[PDB]
Order: sequence, then structure tokens, then C-alpha cells
Amino acid sequence: GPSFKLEHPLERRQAEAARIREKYPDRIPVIVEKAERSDIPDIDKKKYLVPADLTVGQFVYVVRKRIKLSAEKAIFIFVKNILPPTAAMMSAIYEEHKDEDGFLYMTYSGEN
Amino acid sequence: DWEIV
Repeated sequence: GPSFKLEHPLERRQAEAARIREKYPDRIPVIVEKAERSDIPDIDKKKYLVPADLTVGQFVYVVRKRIKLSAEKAIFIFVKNILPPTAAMMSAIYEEHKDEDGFLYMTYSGEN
Repeated sequence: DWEIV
């Protein structure tokens, strides 16, 4: 389930956000974690630095490449429990939903 | 460790 804030206090999270946003000024730092109630498998990687104009849909494909699911099985990515538009830019999602720490938090699930 | 997309 969501664990990044469990495992790191605000100060460490903000410091990592500041560090990475200085090093990659045009990228959006995204934390992708399993939805609390889903039994879907683990994804290979939690932390993604995405181009600001990547679309949500392009990002869903990125995430789907880092999980092993039988071909009939669904995946969904949410931002604060909202299903974002595949045509939206990640920059717009970030503006609407970024955390106080500087990251964008998203969850993935086998259920919608 | 960040995945550069």
C-alpha cells in the first residue's frame, strides 16, 4: 500500500523533492504505489521523473510496462482517488494535486 | 533512485 510517507518524514521527502527538481528542472517527480485495497502485483519501480508534457495515458503505459499481469487483467492509476484523463498533461495533474512535499502521489489498482 | 521516463 502507500508507504513512502510511512517510511520517510516530511523533512526527508521535501529535501529529496528539492534535490531532484533542481537536478531535473523540467521533470515532474511522481510516487506510484499500490492502492490500499488492491491485491494486484507489485510494480518494479515506485519513483518516476516524467517530462512535464508527458500525457497521463503515456504514463499509464509506462507503469503498465513495469508490472506482470496476464493479458486479460486490468490496471488503473488514480490521483487522490480520481481517475485522471488520459489526454491530460502530467503538468496539469501536478498543478491540481501535488503534495506539500513537492511530489505527485498516484496509486494503481486492478479495480475501478 | 529515479526512473528517468
